[PDB]
Amino acid sequence: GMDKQAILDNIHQTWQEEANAISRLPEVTSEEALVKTVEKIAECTGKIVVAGCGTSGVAAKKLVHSFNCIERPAVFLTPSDAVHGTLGVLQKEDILILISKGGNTGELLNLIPACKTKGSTLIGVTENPDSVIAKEADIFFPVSVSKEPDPFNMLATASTMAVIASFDAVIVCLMTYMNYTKEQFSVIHPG
Amino acid sequence: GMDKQAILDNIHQTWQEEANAISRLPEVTSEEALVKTVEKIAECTGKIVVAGCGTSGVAAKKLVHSFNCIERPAVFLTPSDAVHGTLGVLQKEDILILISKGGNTGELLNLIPACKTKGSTLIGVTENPDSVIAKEADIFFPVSVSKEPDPFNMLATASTMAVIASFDAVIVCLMTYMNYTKEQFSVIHPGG
Amino acid sequence: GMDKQAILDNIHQTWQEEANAISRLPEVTSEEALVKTVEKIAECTGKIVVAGCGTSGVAAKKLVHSFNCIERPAVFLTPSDAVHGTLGVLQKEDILILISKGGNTGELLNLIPACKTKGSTLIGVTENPDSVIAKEADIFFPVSVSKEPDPFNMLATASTMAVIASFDAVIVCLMTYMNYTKEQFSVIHPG
Amino acid sequence: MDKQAILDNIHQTWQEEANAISRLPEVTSEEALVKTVEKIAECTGKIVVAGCGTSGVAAKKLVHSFNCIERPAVFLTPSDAVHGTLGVLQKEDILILISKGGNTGELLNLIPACKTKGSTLIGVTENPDSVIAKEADIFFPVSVSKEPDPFNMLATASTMAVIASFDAVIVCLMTYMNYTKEQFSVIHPGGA
Repeated sequence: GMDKQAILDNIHQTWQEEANAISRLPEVTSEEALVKTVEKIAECTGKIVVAGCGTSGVAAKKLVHSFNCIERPAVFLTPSDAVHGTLGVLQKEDILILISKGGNTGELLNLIPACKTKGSTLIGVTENPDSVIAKEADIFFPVSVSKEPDPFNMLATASTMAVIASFDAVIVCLMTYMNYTKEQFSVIHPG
Repeated sequence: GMDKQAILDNIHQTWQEEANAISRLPEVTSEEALVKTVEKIAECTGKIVVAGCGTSGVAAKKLVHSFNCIERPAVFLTPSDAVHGTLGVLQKEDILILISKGGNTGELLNLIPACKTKGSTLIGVTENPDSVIAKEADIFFPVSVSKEPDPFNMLATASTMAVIASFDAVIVCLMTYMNYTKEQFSVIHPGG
Repeated sequence: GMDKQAILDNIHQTWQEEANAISRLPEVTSEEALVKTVEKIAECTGKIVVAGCGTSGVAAKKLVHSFNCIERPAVFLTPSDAVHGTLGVLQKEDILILISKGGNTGELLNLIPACKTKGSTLIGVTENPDSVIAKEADIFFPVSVSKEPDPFNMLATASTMAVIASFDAVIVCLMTYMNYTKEQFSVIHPG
Repeated sequence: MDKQAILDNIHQTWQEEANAISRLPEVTSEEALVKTVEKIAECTGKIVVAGCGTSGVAAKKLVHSFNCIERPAVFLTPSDAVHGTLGVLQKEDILILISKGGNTGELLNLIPACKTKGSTLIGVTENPDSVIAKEADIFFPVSVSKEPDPFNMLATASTMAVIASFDAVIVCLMTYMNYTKEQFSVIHPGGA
């Protein structure tokens, strides 16, 4: 079993590796993609539609929340509903963001034909430049981590955190870019 | 603690009461509101934002699903997130639909000032014409039921079906109004 | 185009068909399945896990909501997350309810192996007795509709209502079966 | 803004977020970290997590990851909770409330039901004098000293600090409970 010191040591390692993942973001992201993503979102006259499965889905919901907080309308597209009609939420003026670590997640690949038919901008958020999501995207948004803290290297905790951080930076940058105001914030944050 | 026939008799009563609730819709809804709702949604160049609490929130999700299915973009607005920033999803060209049986649900009333500031069209779905939602709505969409099948008269099962059915009709009508095609349906229903 | 009376007639026909679908529930459902479901849920010491796609997913959320309202803990299992880890919510003492009209929805068939490994009770809510969901279910819960109100016979509006109505009756019956009180309701309905 | 101004803004945000996670040992409680691991390992019910807005997304992250390690978990939506969904919470469960300031009204409304039901309350907040911190069975402190947004309002670093805190708890649980690849494989079959 695990005593107090073993628990805390284990915990300290997970934190070190998660901080490392974020601090290393310039080494795993694309400067061009970061700039193009900021400009494209600032200029968007529609909404941001974000899809992901499991932990990528949670990251997706984080993007959706924070984009709405800065007056960039955004919605979560649930893949199991998307292919049964909720793809109707996606429109021509929108930006579809697909979050998949490996870039070949079947549930998201099923959404690409509709995106192409509708004319939406596709932003592929993945570690794999050879994946369908990276290749089909209008903006390939590379993001990855060199080390995952879980004993199997299967939970994708640092990966998830790296995606959230990437978009946190985009969203914080947009507040300056679009001259976002406290007045606008108060309208949508009354409590 | 109750026999087969007691279970079946209890069940049949609920279905009869729910069937009655749906069949009475022409009596509890407004003809003007039905037509104005069809027209306004058909003409909408933005999206449909729907909010509700508890069972009303499940009704809202049904509207959201079915509107998207007919190429009327729609999103559910979670009241506990809405007032903490997700109200940014609501824009001028949108239609905000608030579903509240009583019409004074505080969690939804908190969304009205932002709706008014943004200039969105407000559809108020409620039984109470004297409610804040009814009074503040651009389209007051009355819907009600005369008997809930549960023993407390509190579960709101019939009320919810009446709301869902009300919009199922609007949505089915929209498919003919807008000349919605099987080609459009196939793009957004490719399957797994 | 369509004038006012054309709009009203179209609307009226949809309600006539939906009400008929509900009134016909005794002839499209199984008396043995209805009784077995009430009894199994009343005896459940775990929670109810309900999954569905698109319109069937909204029906699933209605069940989840109304079960919780009568002190039957329930959770919605999103199929696009389920196969990426959220099947961990499902345990031995639980009841899994799969809602699928045709009963062969791939996103749900992918959840059956885990249900079998886990030892949970499976309730299959479908119109097709020859479907995988029907055949694999511990309780096959037939439900169907003869006529759908939409012009394509593809929206499944009446089918969704029939499914919701079926469980509303199960839930209402459970209030009496289990001697549910307004005191218990008041605790979980302070709003 | 030119290319370099964008990149400088972005890099500053990542620096502050990395710092927020690196400082977790100073802003968390060792006693709470250990008690939370032990309590969750011992839990025979499920983990119910509630939050509003960004705290809600953090709650959903906890819920996903707990499920991934065979610790059943469910998100409790505050606008549904007080309208019947509080019935999901049972005596053998652990309620986790995530609120930065610790006084979010939507969550405070959930505490009386938690006390009546006898569940374990974990209060995740920066504020030790808040209701959530004072009412909790385990007060789980988490805070950040620098928020990267120009208004000090988006709570991006705060959210990340909360997620990272429970990521560590969860990763620690895999070893603590002897979680296997075989268990992982059952609940991660994929979409194919």
